Amino acid sequence: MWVKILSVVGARPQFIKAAAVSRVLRASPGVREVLVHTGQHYDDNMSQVFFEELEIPDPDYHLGIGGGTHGQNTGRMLEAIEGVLLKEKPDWVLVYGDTDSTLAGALAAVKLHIPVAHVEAGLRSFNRRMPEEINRILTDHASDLLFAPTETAVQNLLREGIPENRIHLVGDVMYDAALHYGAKAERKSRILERLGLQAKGYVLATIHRAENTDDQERLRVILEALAEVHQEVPVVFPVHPRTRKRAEAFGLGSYLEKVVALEPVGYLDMVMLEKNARLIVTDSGGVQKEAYFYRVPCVTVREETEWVELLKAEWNYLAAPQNAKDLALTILHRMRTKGVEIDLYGDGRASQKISDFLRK
Amino acid sequence: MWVKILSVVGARPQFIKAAAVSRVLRASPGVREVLVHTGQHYDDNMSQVFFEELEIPDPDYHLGIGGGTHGQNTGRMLEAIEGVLLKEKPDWVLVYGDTDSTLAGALAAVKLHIPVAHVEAGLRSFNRRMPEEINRILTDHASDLLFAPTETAVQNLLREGIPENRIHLVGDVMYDAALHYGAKAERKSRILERLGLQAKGYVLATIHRAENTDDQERLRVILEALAEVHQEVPVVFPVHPRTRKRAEAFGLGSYLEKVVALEPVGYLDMVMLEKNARLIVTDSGGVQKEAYFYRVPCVTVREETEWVELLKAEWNYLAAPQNAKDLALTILHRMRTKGVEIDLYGDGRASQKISDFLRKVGIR
Ligand SMILES: [Cl-]
Ligand SMILES: [Cl-]
Ligand SMILES: [Cl-]
Ligand SMILES: [Cl-]
Repeated sequence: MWVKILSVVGARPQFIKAAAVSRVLRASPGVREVLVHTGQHYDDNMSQVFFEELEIPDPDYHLGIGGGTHGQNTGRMLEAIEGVLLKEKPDWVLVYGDTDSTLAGALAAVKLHIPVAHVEAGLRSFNRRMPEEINRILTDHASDLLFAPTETAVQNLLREGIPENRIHLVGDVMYDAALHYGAKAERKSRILERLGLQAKGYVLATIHRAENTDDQERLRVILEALAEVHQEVPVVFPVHPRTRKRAEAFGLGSYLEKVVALEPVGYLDMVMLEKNARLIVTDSGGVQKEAYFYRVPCVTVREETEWVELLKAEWNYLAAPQNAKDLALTILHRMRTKGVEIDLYGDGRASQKISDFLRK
Repeated sequence: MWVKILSVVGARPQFIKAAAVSRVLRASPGVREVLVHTGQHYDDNMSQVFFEELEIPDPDYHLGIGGGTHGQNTGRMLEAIEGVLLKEKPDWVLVYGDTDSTLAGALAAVKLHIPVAHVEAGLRSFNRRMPEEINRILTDHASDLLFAPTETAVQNLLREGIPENRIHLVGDVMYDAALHYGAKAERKSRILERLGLQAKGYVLATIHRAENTDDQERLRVILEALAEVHQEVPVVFPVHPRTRKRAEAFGLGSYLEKVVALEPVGYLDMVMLEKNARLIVTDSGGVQKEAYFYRVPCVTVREETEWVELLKAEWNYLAAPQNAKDLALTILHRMRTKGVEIDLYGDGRASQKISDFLRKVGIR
C-alpha cells in the first residue's frame, strides 16, 4: 500500500527477531511485509512447533540454499536474494544478526541502491577467524542504518568511522521476544506440573559446547558437580542429544540418574524452565542472555564467555570445569546471588524503536 | 618449501598490477604463483596482443563469469574462486583494485582463513552509491594486509578503525608498470618515426567520456581548440571509434582532418605518444595518472578529476570545455609548465615492497 519492508532471515534467531519486529509493523496499515527465508522450504532445523509456538510468520519466499561451504552458500544467497529484491522492489531491506545470510542480504541490497538496515549492529569479538565477525563487520559497513543493541556496539561502529547519524541505539530485540514468550509460557507451559517442581525451586543446566563435551575429565567435573548440587537442589538437565552420546561414551551415564535428566524440551517449556529456575548453569551464549533477561543468576561453565558485561553486572559468573568440588560450591554460592538492577539490552521495545525509525 | 601466492584478477588494470608483481616474484626462490582470471578465455587476436605486448602471464584458471548483475557476477565469482582456493590452498590471495572480482576474491579467502592482501587499499570516493566504493570498503575490511598507494589512503584506512600493523604505504603498482612499459616503448615503438614527429614536439589528445563525446557543444569546443593548438604545435589525436561517430554525425568531421587524427593505437605505441608528448589533453583518469608518471603536463577537459593531488602538485589542470578559444589558450599556456618534483604514488618499486612482505623477507 504505502511502504514495503522486506526481511531476510536464514537462522532461527533471525526468524525470532523478524517476528518481534513484525508484531509492531503489522499494526500500522500500509506497511506491506515480505519475508525471505534463504534456506530450504521445509528445513528440519525448524518444526511445526517452532512456527506455531513462537508465532513465526510463513515466509513469502524460500530460496532453498544451505549445506555448502561459506562460498557456495553465500554466493548463491547473494544471487538469489538479489533476484527477490529486483522482483519485490522493497523500500527497506532488514537483515539480522551475523550469518552468511545477513551478509548476502546486505551486499545484494546495497549494490541495488535499496536501503539496508542491520538489526543487531556493531557487535565485535575482535577475532576475524569467526565467520560471524567478518559477517557483522561487512554487514555494518554496507548498511544505511545500524540498529545497535548496546552502547559498546555504538562505540564499536564509531571507532570504525561510521557516521553517528546512521547509528541508533535501540536495544536487543531478543529481549522483546524473551518478554513476549515469557508471558506466553506463564499462560500455557505446564512443564512444572509434569515434572512436579516449584518455581524458584530448581537449578537448570544446559551443556552443549565442544570445549566441555569432548574432553572426558571436563564432562566428569561438570556432571560430578551437578550430581552433588542435586543433593541440595533439584537439578534439571535438558541434554543436547550430542552431549548425551559423548557421556554414554565415557560410560558417565550414571551421573545422570541423580539429576532429573530430560530429553530436549519444547521451546515454551524451556522458557518456563529458564524463567522459573533459581539458577541456570550453561555454556550456551544464548542461554546466558536469556538468564539475564528473566533475572535469573547464571554460572558459565566455559573458561571464557563472550558477554563480559553480564559478568561485570554480576548476573553471570565464570567457573571453569577444573574439579567437581570447586565447581559445585561456586554453583551453590551463585544460586543465592543477584546482579545489579541495570538494563543492559534496552527496555524490551527495541522493535518499537526500530519500527519508528523506518516508517519515518 | 615455498610460499604460494594466488592472484585474483578481473579487469585489465588488475592484470597489469598482477603482472607487475609477478615480474618481481619470478626472481625469488621458493615462490609458486597462481593466476586466476574470473572472466573468459578469449581466443581472438586482440586479446592475445594485450597479453603479449603488456607481458601479462597466462592465467592458470579462467572461471568464465561475467555479463550479469552485481549479485550474479559477484555471487558466482565467490563460489568459483572459493572452489579454486579449496584446491590450491595458497598461503596468500592477492586481490587488486575495486571491482566485484576484487571483493569476491577477498570474501572467498577470509572465510577459509586464507590471508588476503588488497593491492590498492584505502582509496575512498565517499560515495556509497558507487559500486566500486562498496567493493573497496568491504575488501579493505575483509583483508589482512592493505597495500595503500598514498598517505591519503592510509588515513582513510586509519579513520575506519583498521590497525596500523596491517597497513603498508607502498605506492601505486601502476606506476611501476608505466615505467616498465615506458622503457619497452622507447625500445620497440616506431610510432614517432611513422608520424615523422620528434619528442616534446607535439600535443597528445585522447577523449573517451560520454559527457564530452555525446554532446555537440562540448565536442565542438574540443575539436575547435585542438585545431587552433595545431597551428602552434602539432596535435596527435587517437580518436575513440565512438568519438568519431559522434563527430561526423554532429558535422565536425572537418576539424579531424585539421589535426593528426588517428585510429586507436597499440598499447605500446600509446605509451610512446604519452611519454614523448609536450602536453597531454584528456578526460581519462588513467591517462591523467600516466601523464604524471611520465612527467608530462596534463590538461583535463572535464569539470572535476578523481586525482585532486595532481591539481595541487600542478601536474594537471582542469579546463572544462566551454569555450574553444579558452581551451586552446589554456593548452598553449600549460604546455610549458611543470609540476613540483615530488613522488605522489611511490617510487616505482611498490611491487618489490609487496613481494618482499609476502615472502616474509622484510620490506626495504
Ligand atoms: Cl543470527
Ligand atoms: Cl553490472
Ligand atoms: Cl580495478
Ligand atoms: Cl582470517
